[PDB]
Amino acid sequence: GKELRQLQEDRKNDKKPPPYKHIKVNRPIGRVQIFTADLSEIPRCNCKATDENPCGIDSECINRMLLYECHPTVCPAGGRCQNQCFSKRQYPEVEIFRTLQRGWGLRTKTDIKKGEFVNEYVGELIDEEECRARIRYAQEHDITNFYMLTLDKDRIIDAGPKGNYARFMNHCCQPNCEAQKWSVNGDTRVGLFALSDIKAGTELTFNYNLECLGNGKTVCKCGAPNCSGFLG
Ligand SMILES: C[S@@+](CC[C@H](N)C(=O)[O-])C[C@H]1O[C@@H](n2cnc3c(N)ncnc32)[C@H](O)[C@@H]1O
Ligand SMILES: [Zn+2]
Ligand SMILES: [Zn+2]
Ligand SMILES: [Zn+2]
Repeated sequence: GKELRQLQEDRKNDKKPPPYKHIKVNRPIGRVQIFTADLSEIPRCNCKATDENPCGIDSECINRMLLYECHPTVCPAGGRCQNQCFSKRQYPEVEIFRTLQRGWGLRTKTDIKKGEFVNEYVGELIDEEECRARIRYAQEHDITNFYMLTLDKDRIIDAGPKGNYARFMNHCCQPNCEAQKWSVNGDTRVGLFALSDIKAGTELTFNYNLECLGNGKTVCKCGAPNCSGFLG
């Protein structure tokens, strides 16, 4: 391939990735609503303050089991609650690096335990009409990098213009992280969680599950033995 010879030159030249606005929390756009519930619609888990790790990765916690974050004024474990990861934004340390075939990627600077919260997939929250427009734009300009992930009907996260490090995590068919929809303070959020123990220096990947909007035709370069050929 003469395509490859090109990408070898490229990997040496581009020193920084294209710029984006680094945000902490989803930012709705146009008509897009964000929902809330009364505290009464937030479940109280089975954990106790006296437990060893109340609401932790390895506890019996029904909230964590059913992908509900605890509310700190509702959880019986109180401030000892280890199930407030989205709200608190404590992420493992990570850094951007340049791959050969998959643009910029993300690698951890620390060890990560199986089940650990790694990041939230954060961006602009846009509708289908704004999503179609941005994908049309990118097609007309030979752009193949998409950052769009559906939260629910007519609410799409675009980590492209605005987002956090999660936007640099490539698809793999043999991934070490997984995307999950959690209920947080009465609305949905997308979290990334380690499938296994990950060593410092390793790239962080997830199965896009064909949810990366615009990548429907894209050939997978993950290089795994069981590669599907596609971003799913
Ligand atoms: C959320 S971005 C990930 C970061 C991106 N690599 C960058 O340089 O900003 C997703 C895009 O990365 C590329 N990509 C990610 N995983 C890939 C894979 N396994 N094979 C091919 N391209 C991939 C595609 O262009 C896709 O639209
Ligand atoms: Zn609990
Ligand atoms: Zn709790
Ligand atoms: Zn693959």
